[PDB]
Amino acid sequence: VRPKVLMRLSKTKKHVSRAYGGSMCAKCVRDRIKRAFLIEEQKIVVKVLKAQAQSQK
Amino acid sequence: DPGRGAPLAKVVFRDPYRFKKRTELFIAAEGIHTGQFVYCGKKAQLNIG
Amino acid sequence: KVVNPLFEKRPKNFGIGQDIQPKRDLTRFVKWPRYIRLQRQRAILYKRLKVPPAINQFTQVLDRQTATQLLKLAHKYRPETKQEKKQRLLARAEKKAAGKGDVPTKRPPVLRAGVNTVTTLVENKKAQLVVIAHDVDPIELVVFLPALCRKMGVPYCILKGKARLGRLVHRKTCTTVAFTQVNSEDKGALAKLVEAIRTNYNDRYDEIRRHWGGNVLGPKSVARIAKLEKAKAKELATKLG
Amino acid sequence: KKIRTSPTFRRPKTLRLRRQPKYPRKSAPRRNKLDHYAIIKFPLTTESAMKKIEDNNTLVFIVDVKANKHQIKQAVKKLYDIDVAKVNTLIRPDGEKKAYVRLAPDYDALDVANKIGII
RNA sequence: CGUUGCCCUCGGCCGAUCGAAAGGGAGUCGGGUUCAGAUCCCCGAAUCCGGAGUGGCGGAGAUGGGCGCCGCGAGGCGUCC
RNA sequence: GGGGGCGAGCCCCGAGGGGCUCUCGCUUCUGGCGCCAAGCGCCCGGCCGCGCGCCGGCCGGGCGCGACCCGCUCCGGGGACA
Ligand SMILES: [Mg+2]
Ligand SMILES: [Mg+2]
Repeated sequence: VRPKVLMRLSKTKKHVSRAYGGSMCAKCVRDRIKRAFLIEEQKIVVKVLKAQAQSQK
Repeated sequence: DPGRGAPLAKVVFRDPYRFKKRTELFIAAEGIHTGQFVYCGKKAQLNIG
Repeated sequence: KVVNPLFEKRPKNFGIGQDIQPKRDLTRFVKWPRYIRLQRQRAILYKRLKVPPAINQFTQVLDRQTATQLLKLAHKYRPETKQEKKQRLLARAEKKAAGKGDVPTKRPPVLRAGVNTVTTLVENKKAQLVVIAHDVDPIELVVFLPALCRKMGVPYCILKGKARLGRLVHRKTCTTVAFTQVNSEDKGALAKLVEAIRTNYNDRYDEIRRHWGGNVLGPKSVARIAKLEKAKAKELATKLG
Repeated sequence: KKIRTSPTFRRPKTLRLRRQPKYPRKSAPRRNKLDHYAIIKFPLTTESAMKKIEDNNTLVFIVDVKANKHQIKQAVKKLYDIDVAKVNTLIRPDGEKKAYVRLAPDYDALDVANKIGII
């Protein structure tokens, strides 16, 4: 509906019950999640490998 | 970009002083694609774009 | 125990491309208003440019201990304020028709103030000491004055602050000051001061005349030259010697 | 020891005072010249107006062109100790602002018309 | 509780302003009515925007669960989240 | 200019360490996140309990480091020629 109508509408009509509800598609959320997680794990792994390299040297 | 042979690229950085995502319009080097990372500065690596 | 398990560290790595930089002080890189920027880089020209000696001599100001002695001595001879002036007149008006009115009594000695009073009583050798402010705004007013004083043999000095010189008298600023006479009790202190001043200014005026003095470079420029000289030094010093 | 966080130097917000005028410029305030009387010039007694009065429960006035509907409403109320439902102005091709005034249903239009003079 | 005065605290913008009765731009429709007016008057159905303080009212927030007593039982109180 | 130190080149070294020189100011596998401070340190106002209260608790604040020090042109590029 035309944007200035949204003003009238109830919250539920304007969004959806999810993280990034009504701003982003479901597909690209669940990728974000697992990207964010799989990225963070590799940072932790690299941090561990760095710490092992410090202990070695 | 009208009246320009070349294509441009909207390239988004993060402003390193305010929490804010600045954006630029580079001239697209050939071989650029979307969802690529573009690195830039003195300690930038020598690849395209 | 008084150490909650939850309380962590969470340290921020202010690297490059890492966590956004902290709000550090930028006073050095501020874009200043044109007035500020101007008044700042005026002082830079006076350092950078080859300043001629008649203007330079106003850098050689009086030292701290001496200055506080001088201003102590003047405190005796601060000229009459308002109200005091009225009381001097009012008392005289009352005494004329009451209990014998002489008229002139005997007036005490005081400071003399602005350049024009001073120069007429350096020409005339009436002054014993001349205090000059270092920071008169269009210098010309006081440029000749130190050359003049030394010609008439009048002890002269350059105090800091045209303001603090002007606070002796009760005005905003004053260019100059001079003692024509001093009371017998305080005469010896003035005489002590006078000799100490003239050794530092009048009795080395030839050196003051010769002494040019700006021509200093920026520290950023200087540092580069010294680094270049250290490169030239290490090119031919550690090799042979 | 108060540091510049930002490289800008905006102007500092100074105190600025209210007026405390040593004398008033104009001696006394201008008396209003758009009163309950000056606002309502006279009633139309035109065939069309009379039909509007009898049937629709209105009155038809020529009004001063500077008037709001709010001012007209207040005026009519004051003059004819009446109460208005709604005011509905237009401007005649002539220069006189006409105002159809719908009177509230408790009151009749014919009765007030007889009171003011027109019929 | 408002209203204002001062003190601190925070604040990028981006150019004052003008520029469209065809661009953008919330929300009104059916019937009736005049010599000449009607999405504008009357009747009837609606609707948007702004206000709504003291909040005008309901409803949501929210009325669980535990333990301890007393009560045949429905339940009542005490106390814990 | 110093700090910092994972380290590399050199110098010293007593193998603990120190100095000079480099190096960073620490981020490159993914179309994520990333501000308004955690942490430590030192102070104070009120309230409560021990009572010696800069002892302990409850509530509420302030400053320092964190985020080195000093400086004279904001940074570059030209330039006594344009
Ligand atoms: Mg929905
Ligand atoms: Mg316009």
